[PDB]
Amino acid sequence: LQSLAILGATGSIGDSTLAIIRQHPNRYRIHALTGFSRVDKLLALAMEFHPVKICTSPDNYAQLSQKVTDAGLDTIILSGDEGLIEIASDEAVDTVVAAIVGAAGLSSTLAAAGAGKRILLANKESLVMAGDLVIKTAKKHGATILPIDSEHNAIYQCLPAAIQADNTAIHHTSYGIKKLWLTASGGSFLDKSIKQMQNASVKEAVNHPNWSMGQKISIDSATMMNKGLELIEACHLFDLKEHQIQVVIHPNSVVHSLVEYVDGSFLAQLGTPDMKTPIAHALAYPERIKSGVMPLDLYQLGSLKFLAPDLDKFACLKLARYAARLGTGACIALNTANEIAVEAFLAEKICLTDIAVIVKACLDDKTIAQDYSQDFGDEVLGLERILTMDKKVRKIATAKIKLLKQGD
Amino acid sequence: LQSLAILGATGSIGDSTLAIIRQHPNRYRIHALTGFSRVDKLLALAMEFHPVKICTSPDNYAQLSQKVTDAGLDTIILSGDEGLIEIASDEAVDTVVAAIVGAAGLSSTLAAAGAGKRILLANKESLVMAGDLVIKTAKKHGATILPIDSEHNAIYQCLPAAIQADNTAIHHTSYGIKKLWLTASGGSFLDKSIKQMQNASVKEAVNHPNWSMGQKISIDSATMMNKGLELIEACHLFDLKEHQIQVVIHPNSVVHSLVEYVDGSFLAQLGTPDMKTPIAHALAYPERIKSGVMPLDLYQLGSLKFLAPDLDKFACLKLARYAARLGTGACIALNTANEIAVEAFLAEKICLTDIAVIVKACLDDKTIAQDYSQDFGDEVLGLERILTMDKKVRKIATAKIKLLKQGD
Ligand SMILES: NC(=O)C1=CN([C@@H]2O[C@H](COP(=O)(O)OP(=O)(O)OC[C@H]3O[C@@H](n4cnc5c(N)ncnc54)[C@H](OP(=O)(O)O)[C@@H]3O)[C@@H](O)[C@H]2O)C=CC1
Ligand SMILES: NC(=O)C1=CN([C@@H]2O[C@H](COP(=O)(O)OP(=O)(O)OC[C@H]3O[C@@H](n4cnc5c(N)ncnc54)[C@H](OP(=O)(O)O)[C@@H]3O)[C@@H](O)[C@H]2O)C=CC1
Ligand SMILES: O=CN(O)CCCP(=O)(O)O
Ligand SMILES: O=CN(O)CCCP(=O)(O)O
Ligand SMILES: [Mg+2]
Ligand SMILES: [Mg+2]
Repeated sequence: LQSLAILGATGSIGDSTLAIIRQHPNRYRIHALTGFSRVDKLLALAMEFHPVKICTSPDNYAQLSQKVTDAGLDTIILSGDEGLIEIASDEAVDTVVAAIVGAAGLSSTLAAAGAGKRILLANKESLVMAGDLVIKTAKKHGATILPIDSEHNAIYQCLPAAIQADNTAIHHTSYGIKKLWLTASGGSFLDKSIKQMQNASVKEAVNHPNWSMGQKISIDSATMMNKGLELIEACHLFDLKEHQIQVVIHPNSVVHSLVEYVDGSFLAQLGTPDMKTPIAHALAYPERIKSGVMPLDLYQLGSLKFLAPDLDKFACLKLARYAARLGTGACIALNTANEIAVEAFLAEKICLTDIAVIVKACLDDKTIAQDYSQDFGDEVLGLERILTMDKKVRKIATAKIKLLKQGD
Repeated sequence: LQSLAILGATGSIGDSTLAIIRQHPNRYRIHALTGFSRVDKLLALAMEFHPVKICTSPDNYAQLSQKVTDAGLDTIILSGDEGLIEIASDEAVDTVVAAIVGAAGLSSTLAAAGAGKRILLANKESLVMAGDLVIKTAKKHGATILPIDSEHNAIYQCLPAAIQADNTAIHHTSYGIKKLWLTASGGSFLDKSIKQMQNASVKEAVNHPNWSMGQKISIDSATMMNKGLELIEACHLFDLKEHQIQVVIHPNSVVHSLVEYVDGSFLAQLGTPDMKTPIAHALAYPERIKSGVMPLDLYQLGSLKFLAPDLDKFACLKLARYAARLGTGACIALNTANEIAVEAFLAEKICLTDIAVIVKACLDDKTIAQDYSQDFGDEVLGLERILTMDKKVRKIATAKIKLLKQGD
């Protein structure tokens, strides 16, 4: 039985993954499950699946160990990055589902790559932060990356077999891949003024017309930073530069992305917007399996809309492409500044529209710019340099926010 | 150089094929080209490409041989089925593009199958008439069939590698194919009353909003018999029964068909409606090549509409599925009665809406029904039995038309 370790098991992507597993018992073994703050949920999950290991936050280590023994479970409890890395590199784990949010997922994804694991990547921030190093390390050590991100899974499904195996084949012109097309819902402020976007409450920003997701990706969807990060993710996943990857607004969230070929064929994946489809595809690959989604009814669709991105209004997407052109240092600055600004938005400290301001200022910061030319792709010193650069951006983005609330 | 024989070179599909060839001269050799009534066009094509053989109609044999020698060309002239069969089975021919319209294309397609050729099938009537025999014969003799028909080429592009090679693999549930979805423009009378459909002139029926095609497929598009024939073609091509193949109206002619998988993924081919895309894909397979189409601009699409087929209004599609369920005898009756009724419509003898009447009456005819149980799939006597049954249907459909213009 394919052995599974699920990182970020307590969150949104955690839920859909687990929902597939419950439809397919005796196909997968659950070896490990991780959470951070939701101890009780993690416990509940441990009692249900009886995993060999689980990992929680350092502040919940003791408490969770006590509850686990009180429940009479044989399960090992771990904590912090330490435990994630152990689980990600664990010898008895066949497949790792990387669904931790944000930079926090970086070390363990990198560890699964280092251990030659089959990796199901939801955690898009870890490739924005360290794409060169992640991919290099995977190839070096024989790890496989299947994308879980909906768009990237669509693109992956719509690419030839040879290129799924080896992303570099995309540059052989026989295959005739011309460009990739990323679809974006345009989030909940697509048909709203800039005025209403400033005034947005958190409830308005966090809720999405078509998708039910984690908090952060919800805010990113509203600002369109999500597509920005997806732009960089696609770059590393399919070994392209930003010029080969374009973006179309599509509010229905039915078409999930396209690959354009030289003969004029656009191969696309369509589906009801539900992460169980991409997750199910990646779990069973090369096979397929029922996912438990309510399949798309083509008779009841109506009009699928398409539209050019309004880049004044969704400057995050502008900035993301700008950063993609500058390389990894600027992609770290993009991502981390974004994490800090989103935290500030959710904490009712800035306006939704200030997220773009903060992120520009950090991209255009001289102190940050100085780091834009290091070897973040170095297999021995690269990690240390990404984590250091991350700390610096957190410091400056925070300062930037303080400054903005008065004047610069 | 891949050697090419083009059957139906003077027609619509002929034009697009040839237009690709002119963009790729150092890639294919033109070995043979065929036409029927357009002698001068065929001659013009012979002077341009200098083919080894050409074939025309029996009544133009002499005339065309005279003009060919007067032009100083070394090209052999052939005529009738005789010549088509010679060309289709010619030892120096690598690939055959079957783009003759109607049952007329049957013997030569069957001959290319019998000779183990790579075959690019536009000619959908020959598989409606003799699908069992064609496919059996191809597999027996090692012929390859790539679909040129737009919908089938879309479906083919959206299917896994293993199944492209071997259509039978589709029944292995690992691949998780659930059903196929055929898109239909709904022709030029989609948003018009039944009254206006009766009164339709030939000019109204023959012209199509999105496609420029031969006369017959144009009338079939207007009545939706085209999708009916496409339904049966898909059945034999991808080895399914009609229940696994469904139909959606899509007036924009951008999405050209879909394959639905068990996880909820719909893989689809999108493109501007232009047969150079499917033709180019089939010619270069497994590679790809520029086709000379103006590629789809996603920014300028607007609304892609989808809708259930109105089956009272497009009874041909009802009748086609009915025939598909009854098997080959009834598919011959469907197709041939359709040929005869379309000729009658174009000759200003029946109303557009009478095409469905005629075709039902022939499907429900006792004299025809008696033949619905023969072995039209027999490798030694099957052909004779299809051609005989064809002659009978032509006779009865004609009578049916005479009767209808007075009363039954
Ligand atoms: N539909 C979706 O939700 C989609 C999500 N993604 C991506 O998948 C990833 C997960 O997103 P999503 O599930 O929405 O987010 P959630 O906020 O719902 O889930 C986050 C998960 O990671 C854990 N986590 C949070 N902070 C830390 C930390 N500092 N250290 C270790 N673990 C932590 C959480 O634990 P706890 O909650 O127990 O504190 C939870 O298990 C993201 O990278 C997102 O961009 C991609 C496409 C679609
Ligand atoms: N876009 C399109 O046009 C599409 C076409 N198809 C299919 O492709 C095939 C060709 O259609 P299309 O190109 O539109 O039709 P056309 O009417 O343009 O062309 C028909 C071709 O076959 C020849 N032909 C006609 N009658 C006979 C006969 N009795 N014996 C031998 N040859 C004959 C014609 O020669 P001549 O003209 O010199 O008489 C011509 O070369 C059809 O099977 C159609 O269903 C499928 C999808 C799209
Ligand atoms: O993979 C799924 N998502 O990233 C959710 C997409 C929301 P968006 O279209 O507004 O980026
Ligand atoms: O392959 C191309 N065609 O069959 C032309 C399609 C016209 P329709 O959608 O009305 O059948
Ligand atoms: Mg996504
Ligand atoms: Mg067609």
